[PDB]
Amino acid sequence: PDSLFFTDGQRRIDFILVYEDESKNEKQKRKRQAYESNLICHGLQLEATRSVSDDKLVFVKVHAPWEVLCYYAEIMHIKLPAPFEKSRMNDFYILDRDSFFNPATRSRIVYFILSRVKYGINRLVSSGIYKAAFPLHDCRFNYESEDISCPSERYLLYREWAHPRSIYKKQPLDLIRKYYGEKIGIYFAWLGYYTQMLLLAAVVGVACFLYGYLDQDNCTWSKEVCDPDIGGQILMCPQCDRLCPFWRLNITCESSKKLCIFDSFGTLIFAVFMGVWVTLFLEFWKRRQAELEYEWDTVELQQEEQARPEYASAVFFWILLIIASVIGIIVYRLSVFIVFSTLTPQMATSITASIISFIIIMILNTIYEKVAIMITNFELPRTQTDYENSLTMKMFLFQFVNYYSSCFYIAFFKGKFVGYPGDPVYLLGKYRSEECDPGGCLLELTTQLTIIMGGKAIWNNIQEVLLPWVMNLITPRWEQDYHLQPMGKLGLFYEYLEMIIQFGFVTLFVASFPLAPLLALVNNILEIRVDAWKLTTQFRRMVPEKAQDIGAWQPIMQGIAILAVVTNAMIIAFTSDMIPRLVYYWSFSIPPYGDHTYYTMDGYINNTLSVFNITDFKNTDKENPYIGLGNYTLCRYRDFRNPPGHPQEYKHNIYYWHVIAAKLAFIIVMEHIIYSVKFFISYAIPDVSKITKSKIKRE
Amino acid sequence: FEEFNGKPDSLFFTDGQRRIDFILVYEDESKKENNKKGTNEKQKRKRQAYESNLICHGLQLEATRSVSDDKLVFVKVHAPWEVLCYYAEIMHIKLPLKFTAPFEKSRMNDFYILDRDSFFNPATRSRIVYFILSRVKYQVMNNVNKFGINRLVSSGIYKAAFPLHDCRFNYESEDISCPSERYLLYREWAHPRSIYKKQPLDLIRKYYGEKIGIYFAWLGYYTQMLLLAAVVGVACFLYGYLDQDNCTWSKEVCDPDIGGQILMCPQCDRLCPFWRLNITCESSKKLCIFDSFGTLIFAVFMGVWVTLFLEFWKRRQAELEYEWDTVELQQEEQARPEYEAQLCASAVFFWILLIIASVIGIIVYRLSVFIVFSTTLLTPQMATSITASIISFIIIMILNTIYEKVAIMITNFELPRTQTDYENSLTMKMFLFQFVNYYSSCFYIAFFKGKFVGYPGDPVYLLGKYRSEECDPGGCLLELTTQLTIIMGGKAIWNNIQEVLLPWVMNLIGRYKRVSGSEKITPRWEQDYHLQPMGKLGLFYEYLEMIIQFGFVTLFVASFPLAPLLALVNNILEIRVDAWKLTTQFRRMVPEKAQDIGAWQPIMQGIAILAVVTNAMIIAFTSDMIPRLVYYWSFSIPPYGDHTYYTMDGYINNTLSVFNITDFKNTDKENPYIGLGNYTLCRYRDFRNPPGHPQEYKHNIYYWHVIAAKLAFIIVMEHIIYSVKFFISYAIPDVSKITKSKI
Ligand SMILES: N#Cc1c(C(F)(F)F)cc(O)n2c1nc1ccccc12
Ligand SMILES: *[C@@H]1O[C@H](CO)[C@@H](O)[C@H](O)[C@H]1NC(C)=O
Ligand SMILES: *[C@@H]1O[C@H](CO)[C@@H](O)[C@H](O)[C@H]1NC(C)=O
Ligand SMILES: [Ca+2]
Repeated sequence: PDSLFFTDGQRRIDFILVYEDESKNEKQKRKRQAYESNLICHGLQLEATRSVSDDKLVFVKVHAPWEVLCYYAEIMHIKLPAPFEKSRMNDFYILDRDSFFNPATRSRIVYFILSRVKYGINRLVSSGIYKAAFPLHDCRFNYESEDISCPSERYLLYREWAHPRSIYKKQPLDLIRKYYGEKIGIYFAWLGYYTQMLLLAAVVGVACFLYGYLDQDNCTWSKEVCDPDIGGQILMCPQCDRLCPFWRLNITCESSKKLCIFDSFGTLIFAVFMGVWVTLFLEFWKRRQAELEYEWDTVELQQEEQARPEYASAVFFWILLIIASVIGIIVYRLSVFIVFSTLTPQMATSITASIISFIIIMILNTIYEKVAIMITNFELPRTQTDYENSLTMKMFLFQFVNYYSSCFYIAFFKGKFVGYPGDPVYLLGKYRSEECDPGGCLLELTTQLTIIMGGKAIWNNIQEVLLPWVMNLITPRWEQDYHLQPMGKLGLFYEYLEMIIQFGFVTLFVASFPLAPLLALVNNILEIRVDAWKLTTQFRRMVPEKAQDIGAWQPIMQGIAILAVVTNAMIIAFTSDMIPRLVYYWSFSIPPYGDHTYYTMDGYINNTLSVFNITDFKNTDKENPYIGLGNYTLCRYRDFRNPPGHPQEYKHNIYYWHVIAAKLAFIIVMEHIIYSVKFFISYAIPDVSKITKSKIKRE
Repeated sequence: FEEFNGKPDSLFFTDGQRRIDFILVYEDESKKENNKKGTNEKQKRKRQAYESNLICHGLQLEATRSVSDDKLVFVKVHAPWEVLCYYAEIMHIKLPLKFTAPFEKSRMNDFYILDRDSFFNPATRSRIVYFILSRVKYQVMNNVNKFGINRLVSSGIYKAAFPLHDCRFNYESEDISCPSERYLLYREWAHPRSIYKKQPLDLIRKYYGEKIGIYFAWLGYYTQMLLLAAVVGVACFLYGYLDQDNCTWSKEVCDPDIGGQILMCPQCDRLCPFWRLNITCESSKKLCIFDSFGTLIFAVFMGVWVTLFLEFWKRRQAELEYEWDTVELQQEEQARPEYEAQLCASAVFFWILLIIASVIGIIVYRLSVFIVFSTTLLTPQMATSITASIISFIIIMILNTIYEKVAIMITNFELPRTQTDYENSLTMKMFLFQFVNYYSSCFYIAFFKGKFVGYPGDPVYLLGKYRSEECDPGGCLLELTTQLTIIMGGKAIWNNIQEVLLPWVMNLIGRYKRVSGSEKITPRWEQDYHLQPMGKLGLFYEYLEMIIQFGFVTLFVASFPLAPLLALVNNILEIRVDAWKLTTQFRRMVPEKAQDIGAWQPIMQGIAILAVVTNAMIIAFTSDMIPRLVYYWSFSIPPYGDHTYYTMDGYINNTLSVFNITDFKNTDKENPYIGLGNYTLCRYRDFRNPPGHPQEYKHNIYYWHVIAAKLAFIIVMEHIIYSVKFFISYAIPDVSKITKSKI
């Protein structure tokens, strides 16, 4: 009756050893028989059952006798999930002398016993000695189990927390760590509290975004860019080599109006706020980690060493990092090139380039993970924890480069090192440096970032789980569980990697796009339930494991924060064009330099653009693109340089150095202020949380 | 009990087989009691309760009448083996060998035990009996328990309580069996005749405990690292000295054909007339010597050396912790609230007082300079700077004691939970007060002096009659160096003199209170009672002074390469000054244990972190290195300059600005400059457009280029030094290989 115990026997299962009869290399069959005989002889009860669907396949069952299992568990440091000790049976009440131990704990202990066995459960599966070994779920999730004794914990947890109907329901970590293990429990607690604080980040970001959005009318520079009498008269220079004429500047009202949203004081305030939000996230997560460590069964002894089933090139890895970064940059550049070489149209072309870049990123991710795995295996880590740590580092670095190259390029290395029209820059020869429009490449950067984040989260979640669930929205236990498949040894690793990449996206380039926390919040709200459903539905049961913290990812979080402060400062200083506007408003709109009687932004664009003379087309005396293109003689370009007819011909003028001094002063002041606040908040742990230590140490 | 038996240096009981551990001193009833005799009787009853409880707990006692004054009674103490072992077991004290488990009586055969007292060193016995005295209780009234030896001296029932020094420091004990550790320490450790021999930290630990041993080990290691730093700094200073004919700007200012022709512009109102830059040819030489690229190299080397010092101190700390086997007692630590006990307002008051202290320091330095300048009428300028620095240092020394007292009051008004909390609050408050007090003037000179003064036409008067001070063309680097060296050297000298003298003069006054020609033999306890009490704070002030010295060494090291040398000589003297005052003019401090220096280590970390930014800002703003580099790289070229190749020629002439004298606007004081009536334009240290021009006196391209270069240099140095410090910290294993093997 699909019972969780042996036939006509009150003994509960802990693994299924499925073996296919060789009758449909006899030394392999002899080894299998010897291993089974030894397993039986060690004092483990076993039953043999033939698959109902196919008689050829026979399943080998195992159990755990109470006395021997308890003795072998007490042999080493295993405590109660009052303390357990074979000298104190009557001292502490036992709910039942046959089922007191948590089924997860019994599965863990018997797994340890099988691990100690030598002719290798996974080795036997690889060699075909025993095809697989995996425990059984309490009940098939479709409907609650008939058996009264079985609590049907799987169905109960599914309905309570894995079904989307509980979307607003708070996290029930109780059954999670009672059934799956400490790893999944801590992972889900971390995910949930991350979402909790992403809510605060998203509300603050939305406040800043509305601050920017409601000031459209008073965005003077955009208004001037649009007014034909002001914007149109500015006949800009061509920004390419062979396929661009003199173009007016008022063709970019849509771009300027969109940019005035993400490039106002709201963005700066939001970056400042995220500066302290990141440290609050880290510190409060440390505190929740400590609280979980105290509350849950995390006082277990730490194992020293273990064997591995399978058992200087460091610079060689860095070369691969460099190649990957260059490949990403090349991919983005060629994508934009091909899309250009054919209101909405320019934005649609940018979106198409971003989509192609994301497609290439996703295609290359598989190659990156494969190469990382092989190179890590070539080193032959002594144990498995070291192997996981090294894989974490290498995989995270490939991901980091592959996902952030394009972003870093657009933010910093695009339009920042191009010369004046007379003497442009060709670093490698015939490879001109692209130049941003007067507003800058901030809008393109934010479009790229939002497209990448969306595409990743959406496509990944859909293709990995949601197909059965979206179409829905539109035999014995051992056989059924066998029909399922495992998650391997890096499923939790992949979930952590996805979450870390999402965190990096939301924190690093947060100045450009103040709405990133909201998208990450929605993604996490989806992802927690998606992962719950997938784990509890489509994947076999897993042996529980104990972990205190998330693992090797916390250092990545700290590094990402320390990098994000600098990245945000650099973005606001260079990528955006707010510092030039501030400097103009406060210094160059006055009689000493300007002509206005009071600080006003009137005439900013006009008075900021530098003029160029076609007659000085080249210092190299080569072919010019300004040939023909009408009877025009002078064109204005995006740079701070002295006009023709000045003693210094096309050299940086006073305004350039004023603006660069302002940029560096902003970088210094913001960096120092944010780091000081971060250090104060890290030093004020005792002065904020008088509650926690007193509560813990009083009782 | 009886009186003095006749053996003056005997450290045993009258029988001669028992050893003394403390001397309990009180005043007998034979004194002329006043006020209320009921209070006197209560003190008596408390005293008999004390003695009764002590005898009950198993401590043998005997009293003795002071030989000179009958009104003083000395009460000895002795710890038999049973009680000593009991309290050692409950303290988890680890016992010497030559892996390990706590100490139990059952295993005497596994330790090198010969006799009861001989096995236990006097320091541990004194600590054990001190704990016994602190914990024991006598009586309860008002439904509140009462106890504590410190409360006894607080109430005046007991004048003091202290262990006994082994013997006279300058003579061996007449007992052939006495180790006379004090004499050995005096002959080899103290008594600066041994100014060079390595101090025997093992004997210091054995005698004065780990609290003093760790301090002196830290001092010695600090001296060694300062020797390394001073050698490097001397190398850099010597390199700067051997190249003076090559400082082209120094030559230009010195040469009368170039510097003399430049008619500089008055800084003053009617106190100074015009003047020729050539007068400033010596300062220029000195600046060459202390602004050189040697200064930059030394600043980077200091950024590295502060780290190396911190991590090597951590390594030595781990070594000491292993060797001195303090782990068990470190694990078992328990403290009780101050017997005085038996918030945000205070914090804001402390911060306001700290701000006031900073402002007072700035104002006193400015007033000293003002009065010295007004009194005016080997360089006379140098003499004026030295006089102003001397006055400022005097006032700083005066205000130091006031700040100490106010910190004491602020911390006492609050209710510290336990001794450690009070100690840490005092550490923080004292360090902040002395930081502000000592460094306000230096920071003012470095950053806020001569940095926000306008052109001569429109000077910056703060609020009226207060014209902002401004520097010479080279900069105030030399003024800062003079002020810093004067402050540091004067503090070293005065501190050493005061430390050596004040306990000594107090002892001589105490003797003079008995002008009668006694000249006789007194027992050990009586003559040890005449030393100073060594107030319970302990090495707090020693650590404070060394932390101030370290702050001076690191914070401003971009303006004084010789600071490590001064610090080295000061520390070589300080080792022996502290050793002498500790061995010869103080009662035995009760031994204890400490993991580290204390609350000061976070202070040292903070100083190291702030040093990078302070040095970067010094080199960027107070020094004129960056303007020189900018001129050599971007203004000695045809686009702006005239030289075909990069060179420092014409630097001074081209750098300065010009001002039309008749272009002095404003109706107040219409005749500040035209009085002389000799020339019509003046040159001042500033980067501004010359007269005429569309932008007459607004900053020119040179100013903004130099500002951008300064900020870029600040960013680059900060980031590179921080990264190198991070990598140095990561690379260092923090524990030596020998320690790893043994541990
Ligand atoms: N020249 C020179 C100086 C020399 C040396 F002789 F070595 F060159 C040494 C020295 O201590 N100082 C020098 N100039 C100083 C100005 C202020 C304070 C100290 C000063
Ligand atoms: C720009 O202004 C000119 C004024 O002549 C005009 O004709 C054009 O429609 C405006 N808009 C764009 C996008 O060029
Ligand atoms: C000061 O300048 C005068 C005038 O050129 C010159 O004669 C004298 O030698 C100079 N003195 C110094 C010390 O430079
Ligand atoms: Ca001292």
